[PDB]
Amino acid sequence: MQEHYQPAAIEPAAQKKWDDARISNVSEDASKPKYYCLSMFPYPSGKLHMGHVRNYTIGDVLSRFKLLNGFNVMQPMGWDAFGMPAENAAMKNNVAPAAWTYDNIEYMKTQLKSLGFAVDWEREVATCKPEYYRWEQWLFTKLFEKGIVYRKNGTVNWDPVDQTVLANEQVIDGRGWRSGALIEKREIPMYYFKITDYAEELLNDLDKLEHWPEQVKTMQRNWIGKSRGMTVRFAVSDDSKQGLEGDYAKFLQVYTTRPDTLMGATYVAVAAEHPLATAAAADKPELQAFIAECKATMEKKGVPTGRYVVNPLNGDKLEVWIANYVLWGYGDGAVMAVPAHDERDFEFAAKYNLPKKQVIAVGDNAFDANRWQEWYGDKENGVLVNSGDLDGLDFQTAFDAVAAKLQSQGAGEPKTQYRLRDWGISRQRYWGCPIPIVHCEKCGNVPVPADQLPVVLPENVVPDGMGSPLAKMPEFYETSCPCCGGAAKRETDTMDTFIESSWYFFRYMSPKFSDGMVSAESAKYWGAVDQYIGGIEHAILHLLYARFFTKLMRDEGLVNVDEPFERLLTQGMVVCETYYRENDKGGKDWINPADVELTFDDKGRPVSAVLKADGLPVVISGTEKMSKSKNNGVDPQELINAYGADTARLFMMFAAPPEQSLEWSDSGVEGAHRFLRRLWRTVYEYLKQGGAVKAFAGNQDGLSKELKDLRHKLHSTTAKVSDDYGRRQQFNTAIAAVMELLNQYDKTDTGSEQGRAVAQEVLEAAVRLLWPIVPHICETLWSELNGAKLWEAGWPTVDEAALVKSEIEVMVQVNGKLRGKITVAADASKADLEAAALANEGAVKFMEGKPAKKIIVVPGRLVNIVV
Ligand SMILES: Nc1ncnc2c1ncn2[C@@H]1O[C@H](COP(=O)(O)OP(=O)(O)OP(=O)(O)O)[C@@H](O)[C@H]1O
Ligand SMILES: CC(C)C[C@H](N)CO
Ligand SMILES: [Mg+2]
Ligand SMILES: [Mg+2]
Ligand SMILES: [Zn+2]
Repeated sequence: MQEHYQPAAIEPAAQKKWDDARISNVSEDASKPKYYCLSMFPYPSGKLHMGHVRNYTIGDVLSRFKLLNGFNVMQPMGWDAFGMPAENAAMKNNVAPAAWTYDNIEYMKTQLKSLGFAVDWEREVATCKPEYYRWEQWLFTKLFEKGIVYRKNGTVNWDPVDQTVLANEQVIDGRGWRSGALIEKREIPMYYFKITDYAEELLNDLDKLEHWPEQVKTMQRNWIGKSRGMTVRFAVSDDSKQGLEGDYAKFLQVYTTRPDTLMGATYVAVAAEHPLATAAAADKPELQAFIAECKATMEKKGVPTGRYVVNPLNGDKLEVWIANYVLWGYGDGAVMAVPAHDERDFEFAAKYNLPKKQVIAVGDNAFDANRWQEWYGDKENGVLVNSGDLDGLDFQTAFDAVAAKLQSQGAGEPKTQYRLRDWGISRQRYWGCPIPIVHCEKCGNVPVPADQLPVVLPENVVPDGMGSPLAKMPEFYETSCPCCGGAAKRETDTMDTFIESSWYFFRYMSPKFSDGMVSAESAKYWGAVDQYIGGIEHAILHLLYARFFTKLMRDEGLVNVDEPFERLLTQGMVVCETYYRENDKGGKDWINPADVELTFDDKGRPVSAVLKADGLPVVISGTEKMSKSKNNGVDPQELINAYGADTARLFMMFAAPPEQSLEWSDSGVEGAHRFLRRLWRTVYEYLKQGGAVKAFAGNQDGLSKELKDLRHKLHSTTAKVSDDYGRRQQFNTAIAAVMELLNQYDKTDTGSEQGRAVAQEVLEAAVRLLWPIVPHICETLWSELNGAKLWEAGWPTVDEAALVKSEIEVMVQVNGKLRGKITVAADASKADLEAAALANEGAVKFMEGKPAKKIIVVPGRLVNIVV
C-alpha cells in the first residue's frame, strides 16, 4: 500500500475492476429480488454540473446499498435528447441539433463514467433515435384511432421567443418554461392527449402514493382541480315561453358547486348569446343593446328580462337577468345567484338591488344583509337554515340531500368538473419526434400504418430561426396517402419532449426490444420503479404526464402496474452565484462565475463584477439553482481532476440532508478531501504496524473494557448507518456516524493481539459502510485489508452481543440482613457502589433514618451499611 492517497491511480483501476466484473449489468434474474432505482435522466443542454452529482450520487448510494444487501439492482442512465432543451442549446452554440446532441451525450457519458456510478450502460437509451421514438409514434397512432389522441383548433398558449405552442404545464408564471418570455394566446390547431378522460383516476390514485412527498400530491390535486357540483334545471314559467327552442322552452339549465344554497337562489343570470336572451330581445332593442355591448376583473353589468323560471326545490319564481359575467361556451351558459353566500353575487345584487335570502348559519355569527362577511361563504362549518327539510344539515349532507331531491323530480343530478385541460403536445419545432399523421384532402388526417413506422426525422437540418423547418422541406412532407394512395402531406409539427420523458422508465426494462414499447416478460419482472430521484420542479411537469402514460400503456395491455414510481425522493438544489448580460436580442447571456472577477466593498459586499476576458461589467444576479441553461455550473470533471471523484461525491452527501438546499463552497470540498485522506492514512498506519489479521468475531468475554466499548460503538454505527440508508435516506448523518466511530478508534489502544483483531473488524466495517458513498477508495482499502471481493462480503451485520452494556449486580445489606439489590457499572469505584447502596429504597427503609456508622464494601460482591 502506498502512503499517499492518489485518486488518479485508484479510481480508474477500481472502475475497470467493476466493469470487468459486470456487477452493474443485470438481467431478469428470478433468484434475486429486484430493485429498480432511477434518477431523472438529463437533457443534453450543456455540461453536467455538481447539482447532477448530488442527484445521481443519491441514486448510486441507494443502489450500492441494495446491491450489498443481495438485490438485483437496475440503475440505468440515458438521454432526454429530443425537444426544446437540446435544440435551444444547439442553436445558442451555433451547432445543428443532431450533431450538438450526440456530442453532448458523449461528454455527459464521460462525466458520469468518471464519477463511478454503478450504471447498467447496456441499457443506455437515447430518445432521439428511431429505435426509441418509433414506439411513441406507434402508441400515438393507436390512441389517435380510439380518439384518445385528437386534433382540434382552439385557443392555445403561444411562445413568441421559442416560436412554438406550449402545453398548459409548460406555462410558468405566464412565461414559457425555457424562454421566460410572456406567453400569448393564439388560435392554432394542435394534437391533444385526452388526459381529462383519466382525471378521476389520476386524482384518486394519489392516495396510493404513501412514499411520495405530500407536496407533490397536493400540487397535482390542485392542478387537476376536481370540482364536485350540481346541474340544476329551473322550469320556464308558463308566462315566459315566448320563443320555444326545444328544451330551452321547458327549462333553464345551470351548474353550481353550492347546491346546499339552492333554497337561497333569489334570481338567475344568463348570457347574451343564450336563447333566453335571444327570445327576451325579439321585441327589445334595449335588450340587444346589452347583447351587442357584451358581445374576472371587469365590473359586472346586468339587465332584467321579464322572463321567469321556477326554483324546483321550493317553487319560487326567479327573474332571469342578462349578465356580463356569463360566457356561452362554459357549460349551459347560465347560472343561478345566491347573493347571501357568494361574494360575486352579493355585489351584483347590491348594485341592482336584488334580494338576499340567508340560508347558511355558522355558529355564533349574526347575519347582516347589506354587509358581506367571509363566513357567509364558509364551505366547512356552516349549517343550513330556511331550507325546508334541509335545515340543520352541513355542506356534505346537504349536497346529497339536494341531489336526492332534484333526482326524484328529474330536475338535477351531480356533475364533476376539473380545472385540468387536455394535453397539447404538437410543436412547431424541428428537433422532436415526427407526428405519424398524413393529411389527405380526401381521407382527412390519417395515421401512418404500423408497418411504415417510424416516420424518420431527417438529422442533417440546421434550423434557420424562422418557424418550423419541416414545413419548408417538401422532400419530407410530400408523400402519398396511406389509404387512397394519392398525393398527401405529412404533419410537420413534432412532439414535445415530455412525450419521451413519459415512458423512458419502461423502455429501460428492455431497451433493445424491437416488437413493442417494452417486452412483456421484462415488464412483469421489473414491475414499477422502486425508487425515483429528481427535483421538485417535476411535480406537475413530467410526474403528472408519466402517471398518465403508465395508465395509457396499462389499458393497452403493455404493463400491469397502475403507478410507475413507488418511492420518490426530491433532492434539494445545489445553489451558487449567477451572472449574465443582456444581449442585443433582448435575451440574457449567462456567464459562469469562473470567468468573472468581482469587486468588493469595505464590509465585504460584492459591488462590481466584470468579465475577465474583456474587463467589461456583468450583472450580479445572486445565488440560484445550479443550471446547465444558466451557465452557472461547476463541472464535476474539474473537481475530479483536482481532488478525485470520491471527494466530489462525499462533499455532496455530507454537506446537507438530501432534501435541503446546499450552497456551493470550496471549503466544503477541502473538508471532504481531508476526511478521505484521514481514512487512507488510518488504514495505512494500521497495516504498517503488523499487517492484516482475521477480524474479531464471536463471543467477546475476556476483551478489555476499552475494546468492548469500541465494538459497542462499531455495531451501534452499523445499526445507525443501516437505518440512515434504508429507512431514513439521510446520507450526511451516515457519514457523521462513521467519523464518530473513527474518532473513538483513534482514542483506543489497539496495539495488542486482541486489539489488532478489533481494529481489523472496525476498519473492515467502516470501508463497507462508506462504500456506497465513496466506492473507489473503499474498494482499494478493502483489498488492502481483506483478500475477498467486497460486493460478496455483503452489508455488515450488527452483532447484538456487542451492544449489551457491561454491568454488575451488587447486594446491599443493613445490619447484615440482606435488604436490597442494585445494579451499577463494572468500572464503578468503591464510592459509587457506596452512593448507589444508600439510594436503594430497601436500605433507606431498613436504615430508618439513622446515619450509617460504616459501610463494608466487598470488591464487586456486597455493600454492608452498618446502621
Ligand atoms: N442544482 C441542482 N441541484 C440538484 N439537482 C439538480 C440541480 N440541477 C438539476 N438537477 C437535477 O438534475 C436532473 C437533470 O436535470 P436537467 O437535465 O434539467 O439539468 P439542469 O441543470 O436543470 O439543466 P437545464 O438548465 O437545461 O434545465 C433533474 O432531476 C434535476 O432536478
Ligand atoms: C424525466 C425528465 C422529464 C427529466 C428532465 N430531462 C430533466 O429535468
Ligand atoms: Mg402499499
Ligand atoms: Mg432542468
Ligand atoms: Zn387518401
